[PDB]
Amino acid sequence: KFYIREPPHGSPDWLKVGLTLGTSVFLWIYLIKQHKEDVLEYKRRNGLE
Amino acid sequence: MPLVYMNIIMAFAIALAGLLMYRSHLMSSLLCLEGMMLSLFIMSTLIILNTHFTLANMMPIILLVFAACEAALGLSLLVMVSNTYGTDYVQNLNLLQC
Amino acid sequence: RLQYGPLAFVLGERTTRKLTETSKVITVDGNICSGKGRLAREIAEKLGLRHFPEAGIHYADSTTGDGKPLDVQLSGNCSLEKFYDDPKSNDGNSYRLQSWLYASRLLQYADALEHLLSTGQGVVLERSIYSDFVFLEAMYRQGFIRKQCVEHYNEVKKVTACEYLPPHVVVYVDVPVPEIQSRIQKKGNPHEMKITAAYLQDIENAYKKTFLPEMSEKCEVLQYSAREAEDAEKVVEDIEYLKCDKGPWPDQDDRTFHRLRMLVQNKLEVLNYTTIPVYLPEITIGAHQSDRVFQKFTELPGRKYSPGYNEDVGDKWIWLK
Amino acid sequence: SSLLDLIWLETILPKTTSFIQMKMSIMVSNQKGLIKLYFLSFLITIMISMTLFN
Amino acid sequence: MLKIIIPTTMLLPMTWMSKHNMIWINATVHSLLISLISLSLLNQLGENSLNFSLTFFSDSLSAPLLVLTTWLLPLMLMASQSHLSKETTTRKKLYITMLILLQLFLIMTFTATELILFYILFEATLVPTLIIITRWGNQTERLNAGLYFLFYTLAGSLPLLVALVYIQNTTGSLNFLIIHYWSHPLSNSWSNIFMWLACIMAFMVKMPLYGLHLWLPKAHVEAPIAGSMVLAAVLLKLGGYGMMRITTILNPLTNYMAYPFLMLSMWGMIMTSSICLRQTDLKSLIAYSSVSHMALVIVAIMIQTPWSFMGATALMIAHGLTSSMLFCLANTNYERVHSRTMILARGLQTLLPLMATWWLVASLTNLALPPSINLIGELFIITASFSWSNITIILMGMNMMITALYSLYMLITTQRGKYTHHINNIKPSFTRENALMALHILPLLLLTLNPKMILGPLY
Amino acid sequence: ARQWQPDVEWAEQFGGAVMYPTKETAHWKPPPWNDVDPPKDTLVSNLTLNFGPQ
Amino acid sequence: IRLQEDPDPEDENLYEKNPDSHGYDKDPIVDLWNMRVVFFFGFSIVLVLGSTFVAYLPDYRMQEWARREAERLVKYREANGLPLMESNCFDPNKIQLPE
Amino acid sequence: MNPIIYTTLIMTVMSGTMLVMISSHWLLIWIGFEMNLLAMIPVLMKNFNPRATEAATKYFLTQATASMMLMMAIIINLLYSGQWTITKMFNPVAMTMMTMALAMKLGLSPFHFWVPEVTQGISLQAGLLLLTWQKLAPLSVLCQISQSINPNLMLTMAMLSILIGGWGGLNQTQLRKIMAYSSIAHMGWMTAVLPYNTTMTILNLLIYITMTLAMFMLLIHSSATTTLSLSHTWNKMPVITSLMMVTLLSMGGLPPLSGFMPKWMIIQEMTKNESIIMPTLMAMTALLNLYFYMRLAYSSSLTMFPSTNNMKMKWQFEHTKQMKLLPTMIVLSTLVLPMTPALSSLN
Ligand SMILES: CCCCCCCCCCCCCCCCCC(=O)OC[C@H](COP(=O)(O)OCCN)OC(=O)CCCCCCCCCCCCCCCCC
Ligand SMILES: Nc1ncnc2c1ncn2[C@@H]1O[C@H](COP(=O)(O)OP(=O)(O)O)[C@@H](O)[C@H]1O
Repeated sequence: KFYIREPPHGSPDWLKVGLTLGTSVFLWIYLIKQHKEDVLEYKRRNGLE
Repeated sequence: MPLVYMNIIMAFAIALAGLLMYRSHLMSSLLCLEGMMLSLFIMSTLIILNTHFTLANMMPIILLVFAACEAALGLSLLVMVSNTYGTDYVQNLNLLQC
Repeated sequence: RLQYGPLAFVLGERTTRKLTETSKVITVDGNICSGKGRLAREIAEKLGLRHFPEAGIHYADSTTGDGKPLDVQLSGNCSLEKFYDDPKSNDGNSYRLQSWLYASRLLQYADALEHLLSTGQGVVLERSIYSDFVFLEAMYRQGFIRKQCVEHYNEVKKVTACEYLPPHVVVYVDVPVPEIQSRIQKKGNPHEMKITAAYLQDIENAYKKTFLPEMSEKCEVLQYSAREAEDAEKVVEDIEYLKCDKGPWPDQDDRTFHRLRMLVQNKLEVLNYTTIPVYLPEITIGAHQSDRVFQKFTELPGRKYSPGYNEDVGDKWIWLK
Repeated sequence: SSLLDLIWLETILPKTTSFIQMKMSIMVSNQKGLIKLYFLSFLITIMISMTLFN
Repeated sequence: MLKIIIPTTMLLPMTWMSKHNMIWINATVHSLLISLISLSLLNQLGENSLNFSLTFFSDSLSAPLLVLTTWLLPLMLMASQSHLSKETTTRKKLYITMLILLQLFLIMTFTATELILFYILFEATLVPTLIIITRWGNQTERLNAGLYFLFYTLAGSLPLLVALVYIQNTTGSLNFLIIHYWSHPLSNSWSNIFMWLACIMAFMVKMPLYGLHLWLPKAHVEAPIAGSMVLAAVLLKLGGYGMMRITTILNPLTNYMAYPFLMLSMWGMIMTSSICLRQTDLKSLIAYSSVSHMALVIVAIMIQTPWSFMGATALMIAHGLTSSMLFCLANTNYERVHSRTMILARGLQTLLPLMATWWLVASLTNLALPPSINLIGELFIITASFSWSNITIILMGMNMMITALYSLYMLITTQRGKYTHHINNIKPSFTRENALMALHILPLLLLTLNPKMILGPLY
Repeated sequence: ARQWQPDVEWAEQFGGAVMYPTKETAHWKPPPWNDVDPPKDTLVSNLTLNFGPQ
Repeated sequence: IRLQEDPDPEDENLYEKNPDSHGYDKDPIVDLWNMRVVFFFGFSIVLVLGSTFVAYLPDYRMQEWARREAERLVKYREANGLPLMESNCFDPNKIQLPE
Repeated sequence: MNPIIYTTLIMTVMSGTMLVMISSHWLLIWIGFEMNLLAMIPVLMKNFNPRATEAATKYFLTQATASMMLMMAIIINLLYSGQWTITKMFNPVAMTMMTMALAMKLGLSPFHFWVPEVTQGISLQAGLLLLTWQKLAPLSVLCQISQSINPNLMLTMAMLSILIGGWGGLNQTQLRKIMAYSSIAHMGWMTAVLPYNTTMTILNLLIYITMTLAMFMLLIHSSATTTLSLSHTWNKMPVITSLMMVTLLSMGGLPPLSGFMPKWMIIQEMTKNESIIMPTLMAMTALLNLYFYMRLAYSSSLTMFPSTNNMKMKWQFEHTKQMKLLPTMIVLSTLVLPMTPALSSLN
């Protein structure tokens, strides 16, 4: 212990850390799925594949 | 247009010129502001009654409602200014400059 | 919630509900080298209140980082011993010390109010910002400071102390000047032994003629001599049997208490007007000296980053914090 | 160096323009903050916009 | 061009992530490597330009300017590390960051293929320069100097922006290749006159043109050594490059509209040389020499013949190198005595021999001494102006005489004579300073050996 | 031997009510630090009434 | 005085602490290695290698190509009695003048 | 003021603006204006002092007059067409009344004085909300009625706005007055491009809102309301001054910063319609705005002004409240020039 008073950010807010990581992962997987669906729909509509 | 609309528009213009030309009191300016909405009410109801726009007859009432909302706002600001300075003179509202 | 603010207020945390009617602010005052410190200790321990020793230099050091004080060059840039030795210095040390002490007293008062409002426990300060001006008048009437210094002090005191609730109880310990000098000689500290008699008389005149008449109108004022101050039991009994309803504390509500607690929990807004661009030669510091001292302060061990993010003092999980 | 560089080439382009802008800024920003005055100005502007803009 | 653009954008994180004592070493080493890589752009074609992509292209006019910029960065680093010893690590890194940003903007400016992208970049070069001047300058006048520099350049360049968007709306494209192939004659009308004026005046202020030049002494005197080096070596060449680029679409109106600018340039060349004759400040003397040489380049571009364009390019490169060297030498003297007055320190030849040699070589190149590229460019410009008219030779001869006079006067005042008695803090020259002067001077002589590399596309 | 930095003269140049003062603007004063002007000593002037004798 | 300002520091001399100083850095090792890298890279690599690279750059300007083409054209034209320099750049048959 | 009352008043201001921006009826548009003003007055008067009271009084007087003129224009338009839908107005006199009323609401010259006066009177949060939101609503109305705007009147008011903003900002020293005159100039630019491309008007509005939010939040963070108060920030948090410097450079329109994009696109669009004199004058007059931005930047970041002695205690303490979206606003206001072709998405 160094600080006379406990710092507000003494230990990581694990709830916030988990929410942040989960939100990032969810957004990334959603973006990947959305891109795949967009490519498939574009190819189907243009009659390419 | 008949002369009646001319008279109502002239009255509105007179009330508008009254508001833009302060003399000493803020209360007189508020009275001029209330007269403008009276002229607007009269003009709108004259127009609506003449063309038999039946559903528009509720418009002048909403006009009156927001008229007196503005009058309430002005009276509140006037009492705060009077509490601060002792009089409702517009000359005392000079702390802020352009 | 999890931190006081508008969300906590709309949730329903109310200062009046928190208080227990025994939450009082008591400030002990007296001339130099009196028994006010021991009397404050006794009152705080008997009433169960939290004691706040007189805020000298390095109080801000004690309340931040580690409790250990910092170098004088980095905390205050002023010396009480040097003030005693050469009161009429040519580097403005007297008024630098006075302004720094006023800022420290303001910070301590904010801390005391924050503790009282967040806990409901009363506080006993060994001096307040409402008694600090007596030393300014003593300095001015002895020629130690200038009229410009007095005016700057008055401006800062106005715009800062106008926003805080006055103490509930003001306990003044009246000790005659010759007794003050005798006690100073007995203590044996050379620096305060250099104190002249005219300086001590000016503080007493300021207390008697300005501070006590000014605080008598607000709330209760109790005055004791040396003998009466020695018996703290009667003082605590007198405090416990005070009837008063003419203070601003009864007039306070939950909204005003919320505003006050928001003000006092933010220490930078407390000190906001202590650094106003009034360029007195006493307090103004040049660009180069300011840059050098600020670089040194950042080079201090636990001062480069925020408290939770200093790796050299043993803070882990920084990458996830 | 003196007559042209330090005096007249300074006076023609950068000094005269700066002086004009400073004077215009003083004129614009030197207002007493009176609602009577600038509301009379509003009235004049309304009249001018009504008459001169058709 | 990405093989040169990306390494600079990697100089940025490397500078910010390197240790506190390795910043100068890393920046210098990798700047030199980037310069070596950029040397490969000198291999140009005889028919057309090097079209890398839709965005960047290189020509015989762009390539030497890019090489000069990339070679100039490490020299600025050396001078900066001379005068910024006591700065904090963050401020040193910010200084290097401003230099790196300036180099990146200059590279993209010279390689831009559209006039609008060229405008955006060559206006973006102002921000790092202004920050450098007004932040790390020494004296009080740095603030006024920054204001003058900024507002002169912007007042010049805004009508250029309006004219460029107008030309794009009119013709369909601002691409340099398209506007060269689809160029049409400009009729003699007031609208065309004012379009010509907008473009030319922007670049003339950037040159600078005589009468529009006060910002140059103000900024060059009051900027730090790196700022002075980049301002004279490269930033004055943006105006010449722009004029050599935009005048494709301004014909035949240039034949009639060039008279005021030619007269201004010639007479102001004479006037600024004469001003140099009677200057009490060394930096001001160097700045006015820069004004004279750029006036000569303006004359070349305005007369606009194939022999003048080669002279313009050669003189631009030579002046960049020579002015950078002169500023470095003056800065070393200033670091000795903490003053810019020319007559304060004397006898520096008997106190510092090798620096006297460097002063002699730099002053010899400052005047047109054959076979230096300075003389090559000046001689080509003089010949083209003679074919233009036969009194331009009179004006050019007067200018050459006065140029020799003031260059040798500066050398004699600073170096020869007897040393000032009370100046006893003149320590021996540093290896860093000597290496800086060598790196300024040796490439100039190598260019003299191979002169076809800096004569432009018209060669 | 060190870079020039602004002093109290420069700061006082920048610390007026407005830049480029004139007579009226010099008669003006900078606003208070916390924007709270000191209250004016307005007189309440309570109504005085004779309640009686008639 | 109007400020609490530091006195102007004395000029710091690199030769006092380090007699064999190159003027790059205060630390002797950093200063020596800065000198070594600057000299090596700049002089050796950039100067020598860039100069020889520029000297032996391939003839992409087609100077020698143009000289050989001109030699061939001169030989052919003076062998057949044609003028060495053609009178027109383009073909007047393919050019159509206005009436 | 109670937090619940403050948040419901803010919700009412936003509801009034949204009613203005979604209504297809002139009466409902006027109702939205009235609701916005009524809920906006206490927000100005939140921190009670005579300056705030005077600023709120002047704001109320100006906005009430503008609303009266706007309702008169609506009634006159109804008289000659019998239509309530917000479209091209069918009477030139009604259109001129509407244009002047909306200009008075926006603060366009010569209806500008109230903007610096009110901004100086009210606090930093109140000024931020005022500038941003109260520019947001009338501009939407103008965009809806754009096709009947008198180009001569609109461009005259816009050019007057640019000139007046430049000169006032040149003279001022108070940060809130500087921000007010900056707002006047930017409104001038927007309304100048208004009769040609409402898309360019919206783009300028968005970039101006981003830059103003960043600047006002930096001022709130540093707690500086004057130039000299801002001159001490380098000794407590030097990063804030650097961010403020780059934001000020962006607001002056220097490339490649985000503030160059609106000026560039507006000049291009105006030149497409054979306007050259107006774009050249508008571009040249912005140099005054850049001058007083640069003068403000010299004091804060590029030079070190003298500090005081209690700044040491301020060093010892740390900033508590966290500004929301300040880094995002600072990035968006300086580094979005390469993303320019998104204005087609904005179309
Ligand atoms: C449409 C939504 C817009 C934004 C709404 C939210 C605004 C308030 C929240 C951000 C406040 C400022 C950022 C700093 C926060 C510091 C406090 C902290 O530790 O925050 C942690 C937080 C992650 O916590 P968590 O609750 O998990 O967040 C995701 C939601 N579950 O970490 C963060 O919050 C940091 C990352 C925030 C998200 C990126 C920044 C906003 C911009 C998103 C992209 C859009 C860009 C253009 C914006 C304008 C046009 C729409
Ligand atoms: N405003 C002030 N100016 C100068 N000195 C002060 C000020 N406030 C307190 N001091 C010094 O701090 C010390 C406070 O302790 P004191 O009042 O003597 O109680 P104790 O006898 O318990 O030490 C005194 O020596 C006094 O001189």
